[PDB]
Amino acid sequence: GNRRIRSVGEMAENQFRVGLVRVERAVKERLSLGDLDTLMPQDMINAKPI
Amino acid sequence: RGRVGRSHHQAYAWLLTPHPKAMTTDAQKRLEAIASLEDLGAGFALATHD
Repeated sequence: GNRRIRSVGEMAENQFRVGLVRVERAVKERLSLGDLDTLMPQDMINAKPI
Repeated sequence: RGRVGRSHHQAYAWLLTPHPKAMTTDAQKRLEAIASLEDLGAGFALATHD
């Protein structure tokens, strides 16, 4: 009752979220950088941390 | 900072920056570098720091 199965979906989802925290941080940084008027969401998000 | 002043009158300087976390650490440490050393005759000190 106190021990819990953490299977492949949950561990991979946690790792993916741990990655996603980095890329939202970078997006937040560059999005807080201004002149957003001509910008597209391929250079704010970077697939390398994910 | 050099072109303001040049006179008896007090010259205010305004360093508009992004948000302090949003500014990169290079820009940050440059900013408290210039902010820590506001002195008349501090240029060669800044050049030696460069």
